[PDB]
Amino acid sequence: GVVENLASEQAARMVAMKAATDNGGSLIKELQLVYNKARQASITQELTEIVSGAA
Amino acid sequence: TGKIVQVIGAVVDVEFPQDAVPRVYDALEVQNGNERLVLEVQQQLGGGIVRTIAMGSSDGLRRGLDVKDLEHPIEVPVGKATLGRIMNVLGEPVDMKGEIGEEERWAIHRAAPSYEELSNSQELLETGIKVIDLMAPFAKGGKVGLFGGAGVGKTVNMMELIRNIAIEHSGYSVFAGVGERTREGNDFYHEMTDSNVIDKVSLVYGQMNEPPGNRLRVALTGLTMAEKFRDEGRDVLLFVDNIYRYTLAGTEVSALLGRMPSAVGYQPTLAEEMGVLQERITSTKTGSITSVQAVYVPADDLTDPSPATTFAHLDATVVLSRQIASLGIYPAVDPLDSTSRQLDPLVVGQEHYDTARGVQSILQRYQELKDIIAILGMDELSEEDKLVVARARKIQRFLSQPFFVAEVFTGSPGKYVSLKDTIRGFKGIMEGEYDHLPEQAFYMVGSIEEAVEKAKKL
Amino acid sequence: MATGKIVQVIGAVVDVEFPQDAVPRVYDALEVQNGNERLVLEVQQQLGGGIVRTIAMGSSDGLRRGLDVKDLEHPIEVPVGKATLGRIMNVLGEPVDMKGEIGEEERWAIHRAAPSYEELSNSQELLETGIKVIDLMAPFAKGGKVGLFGGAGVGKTVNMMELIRNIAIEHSGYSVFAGVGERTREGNDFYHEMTDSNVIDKVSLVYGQMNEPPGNRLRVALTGLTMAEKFRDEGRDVLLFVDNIYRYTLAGTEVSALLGRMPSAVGYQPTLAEEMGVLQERITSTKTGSITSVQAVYVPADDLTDPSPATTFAHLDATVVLSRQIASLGIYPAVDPLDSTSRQLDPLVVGQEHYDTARGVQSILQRYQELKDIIAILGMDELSEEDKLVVARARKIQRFLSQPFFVAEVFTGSPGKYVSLKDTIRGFKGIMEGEYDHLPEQAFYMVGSIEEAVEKAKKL
Amino acid sequence: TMAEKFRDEGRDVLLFVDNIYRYTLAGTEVSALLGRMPSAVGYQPTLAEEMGVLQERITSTKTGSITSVQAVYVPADDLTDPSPATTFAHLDATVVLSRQIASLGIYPAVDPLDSTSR
Amino acid sequence: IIYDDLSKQAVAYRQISLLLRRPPGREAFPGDVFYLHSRLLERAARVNAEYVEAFTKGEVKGKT
Amino acid sequence: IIYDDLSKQAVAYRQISLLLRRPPGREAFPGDVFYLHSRLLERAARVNAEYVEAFTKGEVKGKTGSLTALPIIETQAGDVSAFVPTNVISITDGQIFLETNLFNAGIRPAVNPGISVSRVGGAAQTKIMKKLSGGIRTALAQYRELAAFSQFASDLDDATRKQLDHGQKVTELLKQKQYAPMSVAQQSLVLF
Ligand SMILES: Nc1ncnc2c1ncn2[C@@H]1O[C@H](COP(=O)(O)OP(=O)(O)O)[C@@H](O)[C@H]1O
Ligand SMILES: Nc1ncnc2c1ncn2[C@@H]1O[C@H](COP(=O)(O)OP(=O)(O)O)[C@@H](O)[C@H]1O
Ligand SMILES: [Mg+2]
Repeated sequence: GVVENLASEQAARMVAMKAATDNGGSLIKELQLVYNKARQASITQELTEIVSGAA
Repeated sequence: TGKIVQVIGAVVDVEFPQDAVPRVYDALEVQNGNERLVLEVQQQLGGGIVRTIAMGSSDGLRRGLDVKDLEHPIEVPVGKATLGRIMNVLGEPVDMKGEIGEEERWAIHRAAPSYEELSNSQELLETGIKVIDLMAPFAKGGKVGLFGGAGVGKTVNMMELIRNIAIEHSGYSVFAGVGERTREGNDFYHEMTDSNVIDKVSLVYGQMNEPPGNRLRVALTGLTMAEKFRDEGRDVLLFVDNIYRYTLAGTEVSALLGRMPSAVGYQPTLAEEMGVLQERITSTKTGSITSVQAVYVPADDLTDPSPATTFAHLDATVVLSRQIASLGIYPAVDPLDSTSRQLDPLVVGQEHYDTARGVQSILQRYQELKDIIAILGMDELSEEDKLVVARARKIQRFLSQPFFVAEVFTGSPGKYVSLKDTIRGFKGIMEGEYDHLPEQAFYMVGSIEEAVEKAKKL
Repeated sequence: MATGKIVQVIGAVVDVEFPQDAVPRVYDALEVQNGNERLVLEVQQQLGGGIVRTIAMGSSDGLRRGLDVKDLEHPIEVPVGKATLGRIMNVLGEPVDMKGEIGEEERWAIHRAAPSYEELSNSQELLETGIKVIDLMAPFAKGGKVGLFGGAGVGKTVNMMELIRNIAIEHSGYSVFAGVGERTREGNDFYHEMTDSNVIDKVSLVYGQMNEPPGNRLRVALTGLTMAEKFRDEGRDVLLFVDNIYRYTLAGTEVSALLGRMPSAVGYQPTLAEEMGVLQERITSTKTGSITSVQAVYVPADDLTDPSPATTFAHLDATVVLSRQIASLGIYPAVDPLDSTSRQLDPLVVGQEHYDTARGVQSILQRYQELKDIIAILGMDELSEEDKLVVARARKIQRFLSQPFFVAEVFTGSPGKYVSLKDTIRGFKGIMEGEYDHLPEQAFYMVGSIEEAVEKAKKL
Repeated sequence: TMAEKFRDEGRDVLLFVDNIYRYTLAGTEVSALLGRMPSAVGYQPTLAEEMGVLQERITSTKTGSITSVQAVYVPADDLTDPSPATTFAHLDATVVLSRQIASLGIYPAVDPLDSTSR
Repeated sequence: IIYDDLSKQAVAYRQISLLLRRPPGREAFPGDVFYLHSRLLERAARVNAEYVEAFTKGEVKGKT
Repeated sequence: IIYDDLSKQAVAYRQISLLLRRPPGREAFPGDVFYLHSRLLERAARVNAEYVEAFTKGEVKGKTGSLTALPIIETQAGDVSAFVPTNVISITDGQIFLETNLFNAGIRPAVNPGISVSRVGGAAQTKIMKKLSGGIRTALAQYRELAAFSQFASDLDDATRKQLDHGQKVTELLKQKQYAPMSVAQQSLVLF
């Protein structure tokens, strides 16, 4: 019984870590959209401040 | 006695004799085709020129037209005669009834009441809404603000508050629609007139179709009508449908007035324009104004200068969020951002205060786990922290409530929940006495009794 | 007779002052003697007082103030027609190769209006490229735009050469290659890779590369396009390659900054969408002919939301993305069947059998893509028997998407094949309907039609 | 200037500059007052040229030598905004101090794994 | 009535506005990009029979 | 002296600058805003007894004068990297950081001990408090270093479980109600 429970422990940790890898992967694809949105907003704000400040 | 010399969008420049130049905020008059157009001067440029904002359609204006200087500021009907009728920014009647039999007219630009005259009130006001009067109770004579993005419930919540406090209230009421839909104004006018409460409400409407100047000064036009009832000794309710449009109209005009832009394109005078209004909407020793203000936040950015500078001017702030409304949880109040000056052990009692703070603590602890739950799944959470999550979710659902003004959407009948009845339900959910009941037992129910009853049907 | 005089020179922006009634019209060309050689200026704006602001189509160093400027009464005009095939030209239509003059008879202005609403074709045909992967997974509309999002080392140039060859041979169309803003080395080695495959006589090359002032990189795409339009008016089906549309955007951003116009979305010119539209709206299928276009697209910062990709994707119909992986396995062409897309894949346009065959192979491959990871972690025999069949069919389909080009004979030795669409649909229905399960996956590789896969398995 | 006077006598002085970050902020303010068009993060356009005009006089000539020790505040610990980003090009060693180490009690609070020297 | 893209109308108005050197706001859109769509979409309305009578000089009775 | 929201004074001065058409800067703030806050905050000083005698013309002998400033700044969304906070953080002798996550989690006052500093340090403490606070600093330091594991607390060895459970308790000890000030004797007693 102990040895079977050990093999089940390994087989369960495997699927848990597979799901966690897939969830991290699906979370990168959101963090990167937020990142691009912030990059664009910063470029726009800086360049507008410069131009509309001059003259 | 003056000529037009420029017409840029909504702003008009007028040249007068050097010895007759109007004063700031005086009102001028022109003939735009068949119609008569009222201008309000904003600046005294040098050399007899004066720069103004048109309170109407600017199209059709030629150069060189002759404008007449009315020697007084914009003046609106005021008092008892303006009650149950709809008015322009200019104080003209906009329903098809006759004249407003006013005995007095007031200038819409006035100084705020002196610091000596102010008054403070701890008298709690009760509303039928669980989350508002648990997390952010507010008091008679105080300011309330509903912050939220586009389409999250900050108009439906204001109509529910009107229903719950305004009909059960003796004094008059004033409703200023600043830059919102004309459809909603018609719907509200007819709902009032069909329940015979219209003869207690004064309406002012400068809705989104109208050019910038009307949206710019309609809020002041409403505050004047409110100030009158206040100074008469009465106590008033003032509902402003969207105060963000008052500053958006300033931003639209600022650059034409020749003023260097500021932080995110906003006018350089944003904070002063906003203070000079919100400082005169207050209660005083001679009367009190109770005000609910919807505050749109652009692009859901709670750090944009316009909401950021408005936060300081409100006593109880209720912050709605799209991430909750997308869960079907209405009202979508965000309990970790709503607050109130009135949430103190002294004002609301130790039991209410402690329940509110416990709810905040639980929900925040649930927020802190949301990322580990996202990556590693919920089965990795300690048994103590799996109870916290289930109680947090039950609390999330129990803050939802059906509204009488939302039957049109959900069909379910509304509910009115007394404060005594809600702090008890949350004490119960937190202490665990309902910790054997499925979550969906708490979705859209009035009181804890109704939840234990709904659980029988699943 | 010259009438203007240079009055300002600032970088590439030159201002010239004409008599008050002789002010050139916008986009008119001007010329000046920049020492021992003439220089062409293109008008961009009319300021008041007879002053006009231009951009130099050349290096502006050496320009004094007060030089006389002659006002050509027409926009930049280039040579067009059969005479330009196999030549190399720059933005002004000057033979940049050393083989002498272009022997054209007719010259067209490069600034023109898109076909009117009632010139457009009242139908919607398809272009049979002859490549299996494209014709199945990403069909081309005749007169549409196709983006090519592959990177480097994947065969973009040989794919372009195969399209040129097939569209010249198996149709009767010519081709035009506009080299907007890319390395000179690639231009020279493309010229050679084409001259030694005999397709050079079927394409007209116009090159404006990274070493050119902004005006050249801006107008070279219009030069290429206005040669393609001359070929269209003859009634042909034409193919127009753009070497990088992103650099056509960036040259306009540079020019707009030079002119001092206010910046816009994320650093781009305010007229981004209109500059892109007035180009992309001239390559369409007309009642007389059609211009198809294959455009290499580069996405900045790996962001498909940046204004330039977002503005471009509004115009692309198809999209084929090349993959380093699919090449590593040895399958050429290296198109990725799961990322390549086309808005022609609808039953209402392409038919139900083609649509559902493509969707079939797509689902098969996108399941295999994860059965193979399950194999990578748990080993093969952990699978189910149903899944082993899925893998055994997916490997065959994946092999069958290879093809031998007439241009690739110099690498593979095998003779090039041109596969009609019907044959690709048959082959893939068969491989997916359970037919041919009895022959090995290497019988499909680099074969051609399935009727040749059977013959290759016969002798294996 | 005082250090250069001492150097020209054949001495080996040591010059301590109490904060480069505020030298760059003073440059930013002075540049904004004169109305020059700003650069990357509001920094004057001449940032790197002011930094070079300063740092290129601190050198050991054949007659004497000026050594230097320079404190440099890193705003928000980012190490990447133009001021420390532009100062690194001139330094010959960098000693990084961490508040975490200091909080455990062990001053000087130098981080031994991030400190470096050419 | 169907406006095929009120996102491209906003972009064309942004162009026209920036070519006149008007100070832009968020995402480089002008200040009045809200008013642009507001005065447009606020026309899609339903009107009572009295408006239809008064407008049409009494030719049309009772309809909305 | 307590300056409430020097970040509203900065906004009023920005308005005044932009209306006089002065060259804008970052976030439209003027160039000389650092020179606006600096010459304000450099007045909060302790002066030696000789300056006080010279000032009062000998009327007050042997006493130092002092003025303490507590300027308040508001950061939008915790961004210390804005024009106004990044100046006043450089001008002042310390920084008390109040955080909204701590405030929501029940930790009121909500001071962040690990990101707050006082450059005067122990010199401004009674010797009992200087003695006792040394152990609080290190307890909270080790707790902040171990906090990452608080989510995997069950796995830990008991040799560190004690450090983590002492850190949580000293953190729960620094919570305090509003308008309830402690005399130095009570604070020292509780920290002991
Ligand atoms: N209590 C509620 N029950 C059901 N729906 C609600 C409730 N409160 C708000 N909503 C939803 O909120 C949506 C947004 O309406 P509204 O509040 O007018 O938006 P805005 O915030 O712009 O005013 C409505 O369509 C409605 O379905
Ligand atoms: N159809 C094909 N048959 C054989 N080899 C090919 C084929 N397509 C590409 N290749 C190989 O891929 C390599 C990529 O070369 P090249 O096209 O010059 O790179 P890029 O396309 O990035 O410019 C070539 O060396 C060529 O040998
Ligand atoms: Mg609303």
